[PDB]
Amino acid sequence: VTNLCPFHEVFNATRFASVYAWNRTRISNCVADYSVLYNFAPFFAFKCYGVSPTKLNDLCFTNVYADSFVIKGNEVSQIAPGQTGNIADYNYKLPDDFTGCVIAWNSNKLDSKHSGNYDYWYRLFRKSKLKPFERDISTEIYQAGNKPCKGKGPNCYFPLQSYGFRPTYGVGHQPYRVVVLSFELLHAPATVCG
Amino acid sequence: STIEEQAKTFLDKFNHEAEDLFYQSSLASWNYNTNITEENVQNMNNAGDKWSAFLKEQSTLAQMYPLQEIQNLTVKLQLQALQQNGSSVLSEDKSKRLNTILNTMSTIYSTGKVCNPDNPQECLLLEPGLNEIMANSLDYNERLWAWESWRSEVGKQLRPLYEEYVVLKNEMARANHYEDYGDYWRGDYEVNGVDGYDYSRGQLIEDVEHTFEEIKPLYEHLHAYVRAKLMNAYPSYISPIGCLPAHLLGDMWGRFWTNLYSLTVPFGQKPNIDVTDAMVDQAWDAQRIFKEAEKFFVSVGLPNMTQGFWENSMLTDPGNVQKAVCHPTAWDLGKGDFRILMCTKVTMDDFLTAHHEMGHIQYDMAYAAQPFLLRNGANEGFHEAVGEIMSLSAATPKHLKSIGLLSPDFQEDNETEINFLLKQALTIVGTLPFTYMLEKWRWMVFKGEIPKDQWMKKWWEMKREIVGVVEPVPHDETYCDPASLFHVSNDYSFIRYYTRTLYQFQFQEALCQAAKHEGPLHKCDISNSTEAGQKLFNMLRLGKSEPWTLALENVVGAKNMNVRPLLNYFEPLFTWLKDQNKNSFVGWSTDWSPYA
Ligand SMILES: *[C@@H]1O[C@H](CO)[C@@H](O[C@@H]2O[C@H](CO)[C@@H](O[C@@H]3O[C@H](CO[C@H]4O[C@H](CO)[C@@H](O)[C@H](O)[C@@H]4O)[C@@H](O)[C@H](O[C@H]4O[C@H](CO)[C@@H](O)[C@H](O)[C@@H]4O)[C@@H]3O)[C@H](O)[C@H]2NC(C)=O)[C@H](O)[C@H]1NC(C)=O
Ligand SMILES: *[C@@H]1O[C@H](CO)[C@@H](O[C@@H]2O[C@H](CO)[C@@H](O[C@@H]3O[C@H](CO)[C@@H](O)[C@H](O)[C@@H]3O)[C@H](O)[C@H]2NC(C)=O)[C@H](O)[C@H]1NC(C)=O
Ligand SMILES: *[C@@H]1O[C@H](CO)[C@@H](O[C@@H]2O[C@H](CO)[C@@H](O)[C@H](O)[C@H]2NC(C)=O)[C@H](O)[C@H]1NC(C)=O
Ligand SMILES: *[C@@H]1O[C@H](CO)[C@@H](O[C@@H]2O[C@H](CO)[C@@H](O)[C@H](O)[C@H]2NC(C)=O)[C@H](O)[C@H]1NC(C)=O
Ligand SMILES: *[C@@H]1O[C@H](CO)[C@@H](O)[C@H](O)[C@H]1NC(C)=O
Ligand SMILES: *[C@@H]1O[C@H](CO)[C@@H](O)[C@H](O)[C@H]1NC(C)=O
Ligand SMILES: *[C@@H]1O[C@H](CO)[C@@H](O)[C@H](O)[C@H]1NC(C)=O
Ligand SMILES: *[C@@H]1O[C@H](CO)[C@@H](O)[C@H](O)[C@H]1NC(C)=O
Repeated sequence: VTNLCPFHEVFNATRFASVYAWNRTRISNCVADYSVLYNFAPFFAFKCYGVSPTKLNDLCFTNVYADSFVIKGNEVSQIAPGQTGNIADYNYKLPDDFTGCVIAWNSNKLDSKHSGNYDYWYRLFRKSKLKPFERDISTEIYQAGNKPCKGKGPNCYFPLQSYGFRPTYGVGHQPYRVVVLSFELLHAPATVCG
Repeated sequence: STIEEQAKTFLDKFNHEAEDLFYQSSLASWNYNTNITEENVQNMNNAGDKWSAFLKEQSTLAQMYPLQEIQNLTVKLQLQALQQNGSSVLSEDKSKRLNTILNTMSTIYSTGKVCNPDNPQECLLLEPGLNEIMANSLDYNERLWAWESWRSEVGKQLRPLYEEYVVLKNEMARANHYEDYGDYWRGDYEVNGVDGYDYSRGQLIEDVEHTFEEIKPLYEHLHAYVRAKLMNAYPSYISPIGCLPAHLLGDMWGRFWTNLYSLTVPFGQKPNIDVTDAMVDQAWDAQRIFKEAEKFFVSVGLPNMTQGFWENSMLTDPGNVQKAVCHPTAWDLGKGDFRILMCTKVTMDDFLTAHHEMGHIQYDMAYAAQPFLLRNGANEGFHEAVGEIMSLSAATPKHLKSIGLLSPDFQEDNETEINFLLKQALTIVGTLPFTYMLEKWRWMVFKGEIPKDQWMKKWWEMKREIVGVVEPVPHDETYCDPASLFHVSNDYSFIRYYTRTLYQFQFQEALCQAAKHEGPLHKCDISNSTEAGQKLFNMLRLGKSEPWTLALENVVGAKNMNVRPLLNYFEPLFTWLKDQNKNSFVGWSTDWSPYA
């Protein structure tokens, strides 16, 4: 036991990222221990699809990707393979044969302001659905009419719509922090387990 | 691409913006209501102005999509609601004049007071002392003086204001496509575009009249009974066959006959069902009352309250410098926020009021999934009936015995049931003719069939015709009697109560039948049954998406109002009243007048 994979940086990072511009991390060439995840607060959802949660230390991989963002409480069910919805097909799409685990826990105390937290945005309009593991950052005036826009106005909207968080909101609208781990095989030495 | 999608995108954006703005406004209003300070008033005014302006510009933008190219039958309702409730057509000067008139009327009504004769030091107000004097004082002259003084002091000032107000309202309504402002109110029940469920504005009036024709006997019998009892109280003044004087109805206007229970009790020897002493002995408090109400609501299968409800709601009077209004209200601030405001005492009335408010809260919580513009009751009467049936079913001896407040040795018989039925009838049955007459007169004056110089005349004629009440002192056209009422002066519709009074009984009979209860209807409890709760929840979750006729058919299997459940409920009292009125004349003659 020499090198420990950093799981104290993905989790416990003060501020996360907007869902429409989610963050990606690469973990490799270290001994990964999954017992540190259970040291946190109870999780709203702990679902593992491709592998059993208990047998995570018996098989291992070559690369592990950690994706983190913040969404509403009732949109957690949309982070799953074969799901349809706004946030599912416009911001973050998962393949049907996805193998990994999804973590989500309440973060009301850290991501709420009395005046309002307007520092989280999500995409509301798009011309076409998103391919799996694709991101879109360009912000152009979305057109919904035959006439060209040439500026924001009627029938032409700003694609991004902002959240607003207050501590007095009920559960189901309060912020939730989500971490998605991914595993894969490829023709290369694994070197990531322990 | 097409008009429908262009409208759908706009609706999608409006749905997310309006929720945040409405939440800000509601939070400001709540913060002011629970805590009265000048800064709270300023914040409330700012939030209201922002919300009104935003609705104005959104309604202005909504005109781009014509309504004849949409067949989805759900987007159309949202667009129609936006256009209806955000449009302005009058000129700026006329709008300013109307706002000034409304504010002047509200201020005059709120600050109205009467000063004691030969004692200018003390001037009585309406809420603190006038209502108490009307309810409790047994002096004929004192009651007559208070009635006449209030009518003169709040009617003479508001008559020209009401004339200008009705002229402006008729002008605004005719500016729109409606015939007049009364049509504008009656349009709330209009349903179009669905086969087998269409409802026109002109139908409603007929329905109302028909229902009244089916309820005239019972009421008049009750009226006769009360008259006899009042003849036993004041022997000289009341004519044997004349109409009752207006100032002896137990309140200012005669809306309710509840205050007459003490004088007209059928059997005073029998003990009354009271649980205040039992609650005091068992050391109850507000939290226990609300927990019991929550348990009752759980017993039918409906979901119970959230943590935020308990943490944020206030259930006791703060006291000290903290001043707040103690009128019980149910707040739906949005974004999953529900609260109740009520200054609670350890009394049976508060025990029932807790259930009444939790019913409203449950109905608000039911349709949270619907779009923003459809999160409302089917019409203006469904919400009231849904709130009232819960209090209807929670005041039965069986429920109290199950809870444990009532002694198990208590038993029911003839006189207890008769007293309970008369107590309920003095509150429910009495207000229907008053409400019907007021709405009919207001519709007539909006139509223009009554010229101004005859207004009061016609009004008093109807008082002698329908309600059977005669004025104590003749009044000329200088007075404005109807404007004294709170709803009349503050521009509120007055037909929701009439529809609620029937919807509640229809719902109660349907739910009791679903629970397979046996026996008299007035002794029915649905605490443990789940089929009734399931049917009620199925109705509640709809929201405004479906027409009210379809929801009523889904619940009770009928497409219109019916008075049969009410008569079935009140039949045991009706038979006793018919038996008792054998030696008393039934009916009144309008020719008799107290002032010769
Ligand atoms: C479209 O625009 C219209 C305005 O034209 C909006 O209509 C309002 O709708 C609401 C909800 O239906 C109405 O609210 C109701 O007001 C009644 C009037 O009460 C007055 O008097 C009491 C004192 O007696 C005051 O406390 C109160 O503040 C009012 O000044 C209330 O009596 C009603 O309360 C009922 O429900 C509560 C629970 O919510 C129960 O606890 C009560 O016991 C009671 O059963 C109710 O609050 C409001 O009056 C309407 N406005 C007008 C001008 O009529 C629409 O909302 C809007 N549509 C939108 C925005 O979509
Ligand atoms: C009138 O327009 C409304 C608004 O679009 C239509 O409601 C829509 O109905 C479809 C099909 O029932 C809904 O699609 C569903 O989406 C969920 C994901 O949210 C998915 O899991 C389901 O399998 C289904 O595909 C759609 O959400 C719904 N729209 C809204 C805003 O709720 C309605 O069908 C239209 N009616 C007519 C007669 O055209
Ligand atoms: C009731 O309202 C008053 C004023 O509207 C509140 O007093 C303010 O409280 C905030 C935070 O507590 C202070 O920042 C302000 O300076 C106070 N204003 C004044 C004029 O003193 C009061 O806190 C409210 N009551 C409660 C229980 O919150
Ligand atoms: C609904 O269910 C409750 C729960 O069993 C019943 O409450 C019982 O009531 C009887 C009196 O009839 C008491 O002797 C029991 O102790 C109560 N049990 C509990 C657990 O509180 C209630 O009676 C039922 N409703 C009706 C109408 O019978
Ligand atoms: C992150 O962890 C550090 C130390 O482990 C702690 O001091 C800090 O409060 C944590 N912050 C959050 C948001 O969990
Ligand atoms: C994304 O992750 C990188 C790598 O840790 C970090 O430097 C950056 O601050 C993150 N950005 C956001 C918006 O979280
Ligand atoms: C009622 O509230 C309690 C909390 O005291 C909760 O445990 C219970 O699940 C709620 N009822 C239902 C039907 O969920
Ligand atoms: C009183 O109850 C008895 C029960 O035997 C019944 O015969 C009688 O008609 C009742 N009388 C009244 C006035 O309710």
